[PDB]
Amino acid sequence: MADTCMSRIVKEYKVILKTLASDDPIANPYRGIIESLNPIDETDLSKWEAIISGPSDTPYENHQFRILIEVPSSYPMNPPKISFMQNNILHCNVKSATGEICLNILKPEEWTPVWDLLHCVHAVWRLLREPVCDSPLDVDIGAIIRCGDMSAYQGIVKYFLAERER
Amino acid sequence: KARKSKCIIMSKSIQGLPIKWEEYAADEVVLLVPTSHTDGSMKQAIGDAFRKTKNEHKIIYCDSMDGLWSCVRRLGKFQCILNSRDFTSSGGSDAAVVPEDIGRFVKFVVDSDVEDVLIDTLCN
Repeated sequence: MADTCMSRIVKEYKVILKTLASDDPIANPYRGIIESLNPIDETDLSKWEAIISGPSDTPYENHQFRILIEVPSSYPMNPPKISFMQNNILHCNVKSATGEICLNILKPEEWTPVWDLLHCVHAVWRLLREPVCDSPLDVDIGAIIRCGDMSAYQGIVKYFLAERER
Repeated sequence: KARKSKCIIMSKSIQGLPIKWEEYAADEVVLLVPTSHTDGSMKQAIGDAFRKTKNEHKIIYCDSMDGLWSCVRRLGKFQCILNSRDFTSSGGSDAAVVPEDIGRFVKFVVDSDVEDVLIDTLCN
C-alpha cells in the first residue's frame, strides 16, 4: 504493498490537479469532458468522485454525470472499480439499478497499469458516445439499439434524464 | 384524485380521442408513438398540450414495434393502454399484438375497442 499504491495516487492527484486547473485545450484535453475529479474525502485517498458532461450528438448531451471511483489497495496492479450513481443513467453497458459499468479496459485480461484515473473516467465518457451492444448489461436498451430504433433510443434516454431533474 | 402511471400507445384511434391532454401532461404518463403504424407525425394538438407545460419528453416516437415494446418494459408503468384493432390486417381484436412477455413489467393492460373505456381509463 500500500506504500507503492499511495505514492502513485499522490502522483496522479498532482497530475489531475494541474491538468484540470488549466483552461487551455493543449494542456487540458478534457475541456468539457471532465468537469471535476477529486477524492471524496481529502483524508481517504481510496474513494474518488468525478463529474462528466455527456458527449455531443448523443442523447446524453447537456446533462452532467457523477461517477464513483473505488481505488483498491493493490492499485495500479489491479484496476479501480468505477460506477455511476444508482438510477442515474440508461445505457447498454450500465446496469442502471446498481450503477455498475461494463468497461473492457477494466477487465483483468486487458488492464495495463500504464493507465490512470483520467484515462479511465475518459474511457467511461467515450463509452456513452459509442456503446457495444453485443454484450449489454441492460438487455432492453440493448435490443432497442440492436434494432436501429434510434427514435426510441433517443426518446427513452432523453425522457429518463428529464425526469431525473424534476 | 390519485392516478396510476400509464404507458399509452398512440395509434390512429387513440390520437383521435377527444381528451383534454393539458389535464394529464403533468402526471406520470408516457406516450409511445408507433410511426410504423401511423404514416404522418403525431397530431399537432397533443404535442402542443405537452410542450406547453414543458412535458415534451413524455412523448416517444418509435421506428419499430420491437423498439416500442422494449420501452414498455424498461419504463415499467402501472397501466398500458392500447387498441390492438389498429395493428392487425383483419380489423378485429387480436391479443397477439402484445408480446407474452409484457405481464412481467406492467400491472394493468387495457386493450379496448370502445371509446368510453379508453376515456375512462386515461382519465380515471
